[PDB]
Amino acid sequence: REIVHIQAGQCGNQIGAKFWEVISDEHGIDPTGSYHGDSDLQLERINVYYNEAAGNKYVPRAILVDLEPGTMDSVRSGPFGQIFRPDNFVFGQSGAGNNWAKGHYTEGAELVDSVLDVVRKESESCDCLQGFQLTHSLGGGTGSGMGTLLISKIREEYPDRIMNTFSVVPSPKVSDTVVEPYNATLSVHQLVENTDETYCIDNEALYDICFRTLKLTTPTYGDLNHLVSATMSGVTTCLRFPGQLNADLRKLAVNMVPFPRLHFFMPGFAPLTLTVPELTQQMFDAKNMMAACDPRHGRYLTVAAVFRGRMSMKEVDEQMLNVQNKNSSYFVEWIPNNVKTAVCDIPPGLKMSATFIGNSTAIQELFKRISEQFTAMFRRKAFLHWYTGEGMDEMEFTEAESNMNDLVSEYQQYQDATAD
Amino acid sequence: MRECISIHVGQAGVQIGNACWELYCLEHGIQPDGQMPSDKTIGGGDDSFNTFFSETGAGKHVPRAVFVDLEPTVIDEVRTGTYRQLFHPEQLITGKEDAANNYARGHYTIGKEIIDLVLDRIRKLADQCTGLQGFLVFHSFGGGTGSGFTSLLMERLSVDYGKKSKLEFSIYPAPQVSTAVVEPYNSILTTHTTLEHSDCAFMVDNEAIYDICRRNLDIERPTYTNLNRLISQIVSSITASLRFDGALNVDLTEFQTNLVPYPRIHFPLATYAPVISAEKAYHEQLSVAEITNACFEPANQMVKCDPRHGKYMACCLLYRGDVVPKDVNAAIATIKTKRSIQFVDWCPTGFKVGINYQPPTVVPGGDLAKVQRAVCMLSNTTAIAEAWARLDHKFDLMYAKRAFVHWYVGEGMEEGEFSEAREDMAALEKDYEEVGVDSV
Amino acid sequence: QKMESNKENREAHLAAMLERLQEKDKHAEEVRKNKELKE
Ligand SMILES: CNCCC(=O)N(C)[C@@H](C)C(=O)O[C@H]1CC(=O)N(C)c2cc(cc(OC)c2Cl)C/C(C)=C/C=C/[C@@H](OC)[C@@]2(O)C[C@H](OC(=O)N2)[C@@H](C)[C@@H]2O[C@@]12C
Ligand SMILES: Nc1nc2c(ncn2[C@@H]2O[C@H](COP(=O)(O)OP(=O)(O)OP(=O)(O)O)[C@@H](O)[C@H]2O)c(=O)[nH]1
Ligand SMILES: Nc1nc2c(ncn2[C@@H]2O[C@H](COP(=O)(O)OP(=O)(O)O)[C@@H](O)[C@H]2O)c(=O)[nH]1
Ligand SMILES: [Ca+2]
Ligand SMILES: [Mg+2]
Ligand SMILES: [Mg+2]
Repeated sequence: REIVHIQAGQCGNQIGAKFWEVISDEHGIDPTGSYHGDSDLQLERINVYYNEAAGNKYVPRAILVDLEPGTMDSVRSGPFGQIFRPDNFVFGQSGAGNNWAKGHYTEGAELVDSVLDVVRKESESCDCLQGFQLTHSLGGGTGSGMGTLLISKIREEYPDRIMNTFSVVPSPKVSDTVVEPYNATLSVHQLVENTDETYCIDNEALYDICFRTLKLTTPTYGDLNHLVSATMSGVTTCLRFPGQLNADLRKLAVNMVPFPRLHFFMPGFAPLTLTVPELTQQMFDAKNMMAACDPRHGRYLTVAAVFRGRMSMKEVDEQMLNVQNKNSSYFVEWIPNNVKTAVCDIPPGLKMSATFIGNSTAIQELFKRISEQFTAMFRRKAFLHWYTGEGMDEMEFTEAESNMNDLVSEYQQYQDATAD
Repeated sequence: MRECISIHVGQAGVQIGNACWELYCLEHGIQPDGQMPSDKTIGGGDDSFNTFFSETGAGKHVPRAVFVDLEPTVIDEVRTGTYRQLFHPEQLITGKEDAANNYARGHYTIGKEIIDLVLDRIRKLADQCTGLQGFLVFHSFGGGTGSGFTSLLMERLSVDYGKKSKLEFSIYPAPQVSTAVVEPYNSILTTHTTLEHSDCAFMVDNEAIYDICRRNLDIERPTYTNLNRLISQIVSSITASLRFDGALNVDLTEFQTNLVPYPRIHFPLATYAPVISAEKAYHEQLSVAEITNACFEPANQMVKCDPRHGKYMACCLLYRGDVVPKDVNAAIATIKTKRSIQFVDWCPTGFKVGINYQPPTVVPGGDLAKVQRAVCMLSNTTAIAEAWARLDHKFDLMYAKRAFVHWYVGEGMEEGEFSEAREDMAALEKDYEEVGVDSV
Repeated sequence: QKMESNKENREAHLAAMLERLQEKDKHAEEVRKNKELKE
């Protein structure tokens, strides 16, 4: 039943707030938490994401975390800012200065206990907690360093619950902060061991979609986050609306994760702002992927496709069979029937849309790109003193690099594997 | 006397139970409140319908049924739906957290928390029976609850009721309506653990029913509601001999003597006719010969396989409605001269026939035409082993790489249970080859 | 025998997960101590 949402750091809180705006609109919840919708389908699974309060108010099961108050003041002033529970705002004053070690070991460790107090309060009043979703970036210090610390501490107290992340991967095309590859490699080392499911939201891919496809000469964080919120609405549809397939976090994980470490998903969306054949072709197109990976450079272990809107279920089934038949080389033959399809009747300002979740061995392209940028700096020990200054040793960087190179090798192993 | 207790496990088991009990109420003239005006014996009796229905002093006819699911949302629709008054609240049992398509969760982690309560509620039904015959268990192979909780329950029922008969209706997975990649793991684990605990299992291939709905009822994209209405007609044909009287009526136990030559060889193939739309039935009366002929068309089978490429060990015809033995015997004589019906050399070739005079019923808003006569063929054929071979192959593809096995190991299962289950299936496939070889 | 073997194995899977998480908290004490003794 219940999911507990945590948003950590600037990126985490900005994409977190857009997530709540978008799904509050879909469920007919207004900024004061009152239900003013027209369909019983909107309320049937509302308790997954919302608590019920006095006077039939709906309150997001959301915890807002940062080491800096600025971004959370702007959330509180944002359109749906008054819907959040005031005691669920947990912020320090120090900031993390894009330093993973400050988030994970020093400043973040000081703040984490008061975050856990709020997590425990939200968890204790759940009829039957499914688990947790964290929104954060891997390139900064708070979302990256404190985000991964929180995951480790939550897992210690709720080890039998599912841990899901929306993890924004850094790109030189969007930030010119040069230590992002250090912070991302250190974060991936944590995520590989301590999450069940990670949506890889690549700032490289979002920038390229905004630039090449949507013809935006100068993409802002606003433009990037429009793609993120559409994706996040899409990949949580099956959790939030009555339905058969992947209707809870554990069932999604069991369908999507064949080996515990290979839990990094490439999300996709169509259309980018339409007939069923066109939705289906577009949702599988490299250009519609929210991770900068060519699926034709690897194989799909598992896929979830979610169609939204009024359309022919017969046409969706035929087209989903057509894509698998025509592209059979790109689906591993040793996981039979590895593509599942859901259709939800409620569309997101569109008549119809398709959301794609892929566990593809092509995700190694994202990790190799981070690995290349990590090495270029680490071989000259560039800016390391900001990390050793917080008590870290060089060896912890060597281990993070090896574990991420091992993850790449493991995707490669299952890509080359054969049934006979 | 001769009571049968139904147990509906997990979503598929529960939604199929809803369709079966709705249909039984319509067949016996029982209203959604449980009242049956035609029943003159208030608060009890030993009529044939009392095998499946108990009676309260207030004239309510209550299914001898338990519904179990590890999450509440499917059973909550029974609790608030049209037939909510039919069932006492204690017959409808729910947990909070489902088995997440994981046999290990259904059998061990979540299942252990509710098994003692379920056996308690079943004991309460058994204690109201003067001569309990046995249990009918409805479940999916593919779900975590349908697979793992059913296995646990069948083991516990063997302990608490010894050799009392246990019959299964088992939903075999199809890709058109499947919800989990691991269904083949769940199917083989539950088949292995249940096989010594079950007397007779009727497999229903969702793909066979799906295709019959598309081809014969012109449903573009069948839902569970479409599949379940058709499944309920086949279940009703099989249980009709327990629920109705008649001179030519042959008890299901007597068919079972013929259908099970060896304890492990207990999987009959069901074939049902006629499945026809109202628009096609209009001014087209299907005779005894036509519906009997249709039982030997593979496209009408509940499991996809080819009996023309295996051997019969048994053939039973269960007729309902306007059918007399003369027309049956002429139909059979015609079919013998024309069809690929090869028996093993150790089995007699006679078809065993039952006739129940009460015609088929249909549910309002259904897809099936109301017909004057119908037939269910139960055959014991070596061809049913094809269905095991398909599932075993999918199991082998995934298991060679240990794909998804960590989800089972995380819940306390060992690899050894996987290889033991798979070896039991290999030995079952081999048993089906051996019984088809000619005697020396 | 099956329900005992299962309970044992599940408990050993969880105990090892907690052993790995307790060593991270041990390593984090070592890092905050290394920072102190650097200053
Ligand atoms: C030069 N336009 C300002 C750029 C700027 O403000 N940025 C991006 C800062 C915040 C920044 O992250 O600097 C990074 C380096 C970087 O990306 N670039 C652009 C940079 C930045 C500087 C000089 C440079 O050399 C020419 C370069 Cl190349 C200027 C410096 C040294 C800023 C240091 C800020 C610290 O805050 C007190 C810090 O945020 C840094 C932090 O540690 C922390 O604990 N906090 C460590 C881990 C960061 O590694 C670094 C150094
Ligand atoms: N014919 C039919 N098949 C169904 C129905 N519901 C589910 N199935 C099938 O059953 C399998 C899935 O198992 P379910 O019964 O949904 O799962 P469950 O027993 O509730 O188990 P968990 O949900 O994992 O706890 C798949 O093969 C589905 O296609 C139904 O009403 N009718
Ligand atoms: N897509 C997206 N990326 C962001 C946003 N805000 C920051 N980022 C990215 O986040 C990384 C820096 O992390 P940030 O969240 O700003 O640092 P923190 O506040 O210490 O967690 C960089 O790669 C930025 O490009 C946002 O609103 N949207
Ligand atoms: Ca009576
Ligand atoms: Mg920032
Ligand atoms: Mg279920």
